[PDB]
Amino acid sequence: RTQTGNNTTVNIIISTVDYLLRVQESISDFYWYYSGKDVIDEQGQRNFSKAIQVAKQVFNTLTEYIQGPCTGNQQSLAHSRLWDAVVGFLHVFAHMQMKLSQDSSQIELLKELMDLQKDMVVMLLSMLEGNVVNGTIGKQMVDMLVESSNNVEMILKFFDMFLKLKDLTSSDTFKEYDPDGKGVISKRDFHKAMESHKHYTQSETEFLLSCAETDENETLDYEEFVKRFHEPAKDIGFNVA
Repeated sequence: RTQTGNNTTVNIIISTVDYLLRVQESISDFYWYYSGKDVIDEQGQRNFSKAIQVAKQVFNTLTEYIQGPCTGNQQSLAHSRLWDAVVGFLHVFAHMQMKLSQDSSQIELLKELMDLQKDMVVMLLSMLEGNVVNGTIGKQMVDMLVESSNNVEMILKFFDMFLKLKDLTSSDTFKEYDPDGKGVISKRDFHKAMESHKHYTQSETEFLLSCAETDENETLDYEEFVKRFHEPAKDIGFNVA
């Protein structure tokens, strides 16, 4: 951050947060290109991976910059343009989380995007390490959340829709639809169970039905459907809470 003895000092800690926003402004644009189109092609899926991998590293370097109480580095990212990239990734994490979930071809891309979010939220926790009551970092991070209050809402709804799925899956009202331990049961039976559960609204019901992949017999494994989505939710939503 500050080269003490040198004649000239270059802030690598702020030059690093400058590349993160330049990457973010190239990932949001590449998302906006693909938002209208229904399917993410192979060459547009190979470029999201190759950019999320870079972003996950820029977030790991940034969190290693600040892990351990380093009040010079923690008070330096709080007066930079980090909040403008953290707010911009939250807009991408709130839309491609819903768009990629519906499709079944883009599963690995969703997993990679669901790890970039984790490494960003573990970065956001290192900003509040050694936090104080009424602190500048907390005040500036609350302002970011207020600014992105809609994207965080539509992420928290997505997490809540999947964190309650495990209770329904483990409930006996589902075991009566699926008496044997086969682990697979029909979409019609899923829709009966979700309507009988009465905690999931109609809209959430067709959304979760659409996010379910069908075979020729319309029976998907509910032991992997609740593993592909609940585990990412159980992982990130804890750090968000």
